[PDB]
Amino acid sequence: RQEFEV
Amino acid sequence: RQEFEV
Amino acid sequence: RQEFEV
Amino acid sequence: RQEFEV
Amino acid sequence: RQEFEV
Amino acid sequence: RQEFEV
Repeated sequence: RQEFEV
Repeated sequence: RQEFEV
Repeated sequence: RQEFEV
Repeated sequence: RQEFEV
Repeated sequence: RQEFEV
Repeated sequence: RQEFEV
């Protein structure tokens, strides 16, 4: 899965 | 912390 | 995973 | 401390 | 990992 | 102390 976070 | 996974 | 932090 | 991983 | 600090 | 690692 693709994921992004800060 | 920033992170990214494809 | 790619990650960045300060 | 700043860090980066690809 | 790449890192920098003062 | 300043430090750097690649």
